[PDB]
Amino acid sequence: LRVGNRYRLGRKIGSDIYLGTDIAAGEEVAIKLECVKTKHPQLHIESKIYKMMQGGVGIPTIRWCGAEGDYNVMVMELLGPSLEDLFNFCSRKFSLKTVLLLADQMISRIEYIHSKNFIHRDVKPDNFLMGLGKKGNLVYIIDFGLAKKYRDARTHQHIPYRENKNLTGTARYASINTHLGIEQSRRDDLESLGYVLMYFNLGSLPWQGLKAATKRQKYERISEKKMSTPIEVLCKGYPSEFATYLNFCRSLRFDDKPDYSYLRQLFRNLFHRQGFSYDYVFDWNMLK
Amino acid sequence: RTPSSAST
Ligand SMILES: Nc1ncnc2c1ncn2[C@@H]1O[C@H](COP(=O)(O)OP(=O)(O)CP(=O)(O)O)[C@@H](O)[C@H]1O
Ligand code: NA
Repeated sequence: LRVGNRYRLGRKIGSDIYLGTDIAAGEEVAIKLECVKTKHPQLHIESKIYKMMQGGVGIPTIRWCGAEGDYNVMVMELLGPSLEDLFNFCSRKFSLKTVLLLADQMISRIEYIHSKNFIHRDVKPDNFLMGLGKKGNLVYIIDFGLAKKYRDARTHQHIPYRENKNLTGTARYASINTHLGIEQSRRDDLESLGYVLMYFNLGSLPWQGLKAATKRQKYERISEKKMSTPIEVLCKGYPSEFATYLNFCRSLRFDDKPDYSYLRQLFRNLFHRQGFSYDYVFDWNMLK
Repeated sequence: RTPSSAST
């Protein structure tokens, strides 16, 4: 089918997102469709966030937005596989060098979003995608469905402290503050990334596959296990920088501006002591 | 996908 004059719809690449072509440019694109009648319209919200983010390194380009018969349509830059996909392809083991390469760009992406007055609130390996082609060394961040302003765009007034807030994003990677029902802020995006980096180190987190009767009884088991696992037990056998990173995130006050620069430099100093080069040669680049 | 790993 057509869309927006110059785009041809292909088959799904997940759920919804479809392969497309920009017929005029001769370039593959991704096309997100949302039925107009859908109960909870969010595409149009996601599109306005992507629009504020444009110009950002590792933010997908939104090429076209509009409605076509029964669907809202967002046409975007086509991105490669997620960090979770690549992790499965690498037998759920990343080398220390790959974790550090990823950590450097992922902290940068989060800082960029925060600089545009948003928190993501869904930091997980599935929401970072590698670029394709000339962008194949670039980590992108996607899925701004759960993102919100943490400060007024004009005054940079932070959102107020509030409690009794329900779990927003993913149980496995959520901050302890999120489990306690505290309003998410910049610190929580960075604390989740910390869990993601130790997930890549370990192959799983120690609060994965907890038996529970319900979804609720289960978030409660994950909450308890997380709060009862010291950062030095989580990070045992791995460079201290992973523990230092998480202790820093956990020490941040609700409206604190993180020292992104300090956190990046922690990992760069580790990277340099290991004698690694920033050559973007990830583990998956070695697959024959 | 596991619900512990699902966006909510
Ligand atoms: N611009 C893009 N280029 C390539 N792949 C993309 C893409 N945008 C999204 N994807 C892929 O399409 C799938 C769905 O994307 P989306 O961000 O909407 O997931 P989602 O919000 O529905 C959570 P879930 O995947 O668990 O249902 C994901 O697997 C993602 O990797
Ligand atoms: Na590469």
